[PDB]
Amino acid sequence: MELRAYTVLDALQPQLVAFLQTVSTGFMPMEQQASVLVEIAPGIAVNQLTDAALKATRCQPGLQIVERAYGLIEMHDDDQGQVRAAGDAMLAHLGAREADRLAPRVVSSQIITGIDGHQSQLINRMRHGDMIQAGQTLYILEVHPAGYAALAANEAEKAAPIKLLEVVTFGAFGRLWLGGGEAEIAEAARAAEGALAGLSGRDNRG
Amino acid sequence: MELRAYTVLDALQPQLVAFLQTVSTGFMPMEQQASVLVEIAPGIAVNQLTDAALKATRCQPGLQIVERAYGLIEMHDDDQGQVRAAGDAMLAHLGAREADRLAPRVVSSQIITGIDGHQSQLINRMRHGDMIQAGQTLYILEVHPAGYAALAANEAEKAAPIKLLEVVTFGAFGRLWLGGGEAEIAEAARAAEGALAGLSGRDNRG
Amino acid sequence: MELRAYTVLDALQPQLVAFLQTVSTGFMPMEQQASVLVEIAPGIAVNQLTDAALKATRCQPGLQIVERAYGLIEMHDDDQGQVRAAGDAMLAHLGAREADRLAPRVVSSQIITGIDGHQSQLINRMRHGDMIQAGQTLYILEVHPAGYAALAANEAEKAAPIKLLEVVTFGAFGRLWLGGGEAEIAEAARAAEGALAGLSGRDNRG
Amino acid sequence: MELRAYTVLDALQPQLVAFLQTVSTGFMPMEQQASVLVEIAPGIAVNQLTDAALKATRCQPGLQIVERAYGLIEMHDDDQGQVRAAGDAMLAHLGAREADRLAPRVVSSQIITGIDGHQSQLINRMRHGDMIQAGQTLYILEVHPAGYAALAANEAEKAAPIKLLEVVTFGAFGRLWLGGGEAEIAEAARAAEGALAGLSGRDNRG
Amino acid sequence: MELRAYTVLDALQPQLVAFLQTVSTGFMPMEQQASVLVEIAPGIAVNQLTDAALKATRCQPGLQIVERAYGLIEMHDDDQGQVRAAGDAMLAHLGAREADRLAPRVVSSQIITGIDGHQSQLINRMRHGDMIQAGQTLYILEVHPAGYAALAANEAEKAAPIKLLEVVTFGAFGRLWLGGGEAEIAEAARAAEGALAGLSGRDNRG
Amino acid sequence: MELRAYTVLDALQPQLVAFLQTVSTGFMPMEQQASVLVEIAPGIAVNQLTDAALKATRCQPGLQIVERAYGLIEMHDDDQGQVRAAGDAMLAHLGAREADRLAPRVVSSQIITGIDGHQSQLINRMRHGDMIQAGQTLYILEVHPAGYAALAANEAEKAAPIKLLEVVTFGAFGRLWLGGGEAEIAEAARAAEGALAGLSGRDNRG
Repeated sequence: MELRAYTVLDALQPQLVAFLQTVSTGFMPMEQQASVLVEIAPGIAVNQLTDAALKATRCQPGLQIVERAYGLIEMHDDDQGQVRAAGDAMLAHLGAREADRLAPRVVSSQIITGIDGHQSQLINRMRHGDMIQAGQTLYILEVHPAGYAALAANEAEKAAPIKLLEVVTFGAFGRLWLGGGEAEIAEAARAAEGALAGLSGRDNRG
Repeated sequence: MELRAYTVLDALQPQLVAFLQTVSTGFMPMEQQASVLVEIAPGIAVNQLTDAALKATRCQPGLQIVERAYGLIEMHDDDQGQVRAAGDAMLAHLGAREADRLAPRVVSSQIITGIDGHQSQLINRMRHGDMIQAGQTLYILEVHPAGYAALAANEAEKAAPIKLLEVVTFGAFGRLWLGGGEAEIAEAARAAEGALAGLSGRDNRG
Repeated sequence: MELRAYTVLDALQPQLVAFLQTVSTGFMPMEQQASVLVEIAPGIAVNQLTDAALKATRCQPGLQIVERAYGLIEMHDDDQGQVRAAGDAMLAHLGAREADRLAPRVVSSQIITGIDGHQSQLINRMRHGDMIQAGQTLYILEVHPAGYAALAANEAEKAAPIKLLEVVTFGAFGRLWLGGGEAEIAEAARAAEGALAGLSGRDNRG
Repeated sequence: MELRAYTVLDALQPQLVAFLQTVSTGFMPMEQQASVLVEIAPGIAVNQLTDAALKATRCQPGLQIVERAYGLIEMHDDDQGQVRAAGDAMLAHLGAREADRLAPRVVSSQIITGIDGHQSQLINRMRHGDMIQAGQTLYILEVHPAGYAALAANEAEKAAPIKLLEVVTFGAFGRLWLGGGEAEIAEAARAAEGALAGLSGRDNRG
Repeated sequence: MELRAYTVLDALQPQLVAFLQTVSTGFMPMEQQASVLVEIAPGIAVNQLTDAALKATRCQPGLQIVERAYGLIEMHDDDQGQVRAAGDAMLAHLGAREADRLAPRVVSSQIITGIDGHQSQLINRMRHGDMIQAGQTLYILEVHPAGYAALAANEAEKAAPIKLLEVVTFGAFGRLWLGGGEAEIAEAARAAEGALAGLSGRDNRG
Repeated sequence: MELRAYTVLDALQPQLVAFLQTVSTGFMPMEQQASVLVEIAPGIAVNQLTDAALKATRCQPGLQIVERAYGLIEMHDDDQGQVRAAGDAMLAHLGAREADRLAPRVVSSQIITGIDGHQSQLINRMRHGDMIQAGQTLYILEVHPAGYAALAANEAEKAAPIKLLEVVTFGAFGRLWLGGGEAEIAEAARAAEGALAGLSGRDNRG
């Protein structure tokens, strides 16, 4: 098993919670809960980590995804101590440490101001979070590995009042779409990429 | 055969446009366009109305729904005069005047303040518009016939800064879910209900 | 309890077979097979009919639908005699004769020539059969009860080279959409309507 | 306005829990939790009941369904007393006592032994619970109103080792499909029907 | 950003239009409009191209896809001058020229005559375009990169009267399924592969 | 064309049949039929194999999948002689022999005893076969190439009374989830991996 991504979110922000409540297949997170996300290869082996975390802690799983190649587990609890114990149990099962994850790589990042009404339509049709209106500012981010998109979303939301349009935290690449005012989006993007730049991990230049 | 609902929306507001862009099966509406919605029985006969409107005007259809019993067509254009011409062409084909529609009946209307986070989750999972967060105020409206829900949504959005969560404008009953601050929701609800109460039509008692 | 619709189709035509192969949940029909369709209330009791037919004949079920109120079973075989035997076994279990079905009621029937390209789009998005192009002729039919729509489709296809766009043979109402040239559609519509008008049954007024 | 169905399930059995975990849109139930289900008209007004229950108790909602006409809410908790308190809060908001519900009506009930492999296929394609194999015994039940189907499922599972194939507890009618051995299904069916026949309520004739 | 595919379609043919009207998520194309398709890596960055094209021209976007790795944008207009200006704006944003695209590679190509009725069933179940019947001829094509499948479909349709069954113009590989008569399919395949062979671009031998 | 996987299943076991009846897009298999599965690259070329098998034998196709990169065909018949003739026809078309397939590789394999109720929920939500309950034992297997998962499932089911929860026999990797008692799962896993270890084929160490 290879550790691809590992992140602890100290407190889930309300828009990310509402988004996860929309798309998650397990037990629903609630506002301000702590969360840990672990992405590994091979995919189906993530079930071993879920079992390790559940037998060790009272965390509940919100997301478990076995996709084309990779596997992702998200677990949450009111108490950060429980979420960190769950992460510890999963890392122990892997024989790994936190820094054995891949360092996040920003593949693509752009702020698009004054979006055309035809492009807001395309985003609205695709997204599962909030809607966007013509003339607002759009932030798009693509990251590798995918598991770091949730951290980027949560840190964006902490930093400025923006709208979470879509976050995809599994796949070959992770993706984030935000909408809002120009100044607010610039601050949110600053915070999201700053959070990713500060993480330890294996070289991942692609 | 029967005209159930007829409404002209003078200018589509941005959240209702974003919602319609998400759920519509035809040609996408844009902000501030005019729109006309016509609901009839029997369902498949709405195709006759669509043909009449398209041959007479430049309007484009956003929604055509043939559901269990009823049929709904929505047409839009930049020009209110084109939209009223489309509506008039459809009324003419049906053999009706606007006042032969059913008068809207408010089946249920309620404001729920300070929603619990578990109910926020339920709404987020169901809706196709914006998301709602714990502690916000929810407005819920059920109307008969269903085709009046869009007018209610548009007039609510004009009146106050609220979030459009979900609007269902076809079926046995039409339904509207809005979210936001308490004072804003109270104003939006007054505007929605006032719009429905001012419409002429045939007596439509439960 | 009630026999709503009963039809034996002597030979399934190729476009109707291709459509049924697209939407059916059971065992796929093939070209020129015979078929029997039975619609009853209450819905779940159609399972009793299916069991009776399967224990008595070699027929295979293509469709079994238990919808809001009603239940539909379609069975097919290379041999018309097996299919009539299956239908007879189902009628016997129900306690009925063929003529205890509801006589078909044409709710609406219309030919629309020279369809606008915007209406072609609406039909293409909705349908599960062939596509339609701008300027072609559309036939739309609504029948009650719904289970007679398949007979209408099959007889239409026998009579003229048309395109089967959509046929809905369960629900509160049955619906048929055909496309093609004007003369061809006129002949297909005559054949569909004539097939329904020739069927015995209980008076079924609106 | 109307109370249609009201049931308290003292302890959710493991197959019904696994089924609800598959289809529910809210917070997942767990084995042996208590549950209360309330079905009303009009549909959207179920949101008022959900709010009343959440503000009064610790119960969590598993299902909230606003369908064509009706609304259903299911709430659960480890403690039967919390669940009865939630039900009482909802009855109070509605203005009702438990006995103002509609008495359950068995629309259809049948055991089909030795199912044909073609019918096993049809059931497997439709269901969301366990699978059924050729030659097993099938129990089918249709009840009115729909909200009583869950009680029937839970009591069936308590009484005998059977397989829960499908339970539909909202709509115009509620439906239950069970599979297993002949003697086991006979005992489960007796328990389901006995549970429904023992409930007080308003006369509910067809 | 890497330019993978670039194609200008001078006039969209009616079956391809009907297909795109079925599957597209944006603004619907119409018969005989011009279209430009651009496929790039990384996926989410296609939003930058969409914005560039929309701010420069009056083209409307029919398809915007962000898939596992790649991104695709399609834009159309009545006037080829607008579509070519949109392509120019997108290429300018990329710092690229048309010949910086990958040359198309035919991965697999086959004509299958007299298809068996069991194989026409499989195709009918999968496809989103027209249906196929037993005994007709099938053309299957797989191309790399995927973005060239639309050009192949449009040129096929120009060349001979065939049926467009399915075209997949994004992914790791693009795919095309056509049905019809043997002579017509042979001509359509000739035209489709001839169009791909004539395009400039980077060596792409795989 | 490259032969990736080739397996003949002498007799399909009842749970695998019920699963295939749930997910298959072609002609439904029945209990104890023989089956052959062939996986190749490139994807769309699997249509050539389907045509070869159908023109040579009376087998019927249950599954035909053209996924991101690969193609899979499954064909079945009551008589193993017909299924082996179909496999022979497909291998002859490829110019291949059975041992030209990739040898199966077990990527990941684990037995998880006493599963937590939160993890049984996650499995129940994901799966298409039988349900799993809290405290049961889970077997998870990931294999490469994907086409060998069906053989593993069938051999597991022969070996011990277990529950087939999910089997994914196409993709980059094949996956199998089983549930049941600890001793039964250990025997089923033994049989599944033993079957894969005994197959000839090209070196496939990954």
